[PDB]
Amino acid sequence: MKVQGSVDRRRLQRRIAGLLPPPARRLNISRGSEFTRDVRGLVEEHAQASSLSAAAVWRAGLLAPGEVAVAGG
Amino acid sequence: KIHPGVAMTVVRTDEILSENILFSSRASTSMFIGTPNVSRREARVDAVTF
Repeated sequence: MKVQGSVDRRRLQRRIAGLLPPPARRLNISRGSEFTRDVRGLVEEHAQASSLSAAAVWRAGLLAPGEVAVAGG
Repeated sequence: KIHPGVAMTVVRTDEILSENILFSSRASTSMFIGTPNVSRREARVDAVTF
């Protein structure tokens, strides 16, 4: 009865966790904090440039699947 | 300079600069203040508007 021909249950959570999140907008500011790394998520324009070394390119994310370079692996 | 058959009246308006005094009694208005929002939009090729 637990045939489970679909592979959906308990696998597709891991794929939806990657394919889910939208780019952030409308983040709120508190005067007490006034400057946080969560702000810097939106502040960074997240550039595409070369340091000519392999690990630095892995960091910068030029070896991106999309057209626009995405760092973070 | 002969007087015509009629007489005449003139109406004018004037504007006066005034430094003003405002008085308000204690605790007359209750204000509700919300969390401020910061949003980003319409990125130019060399700029982004917030």
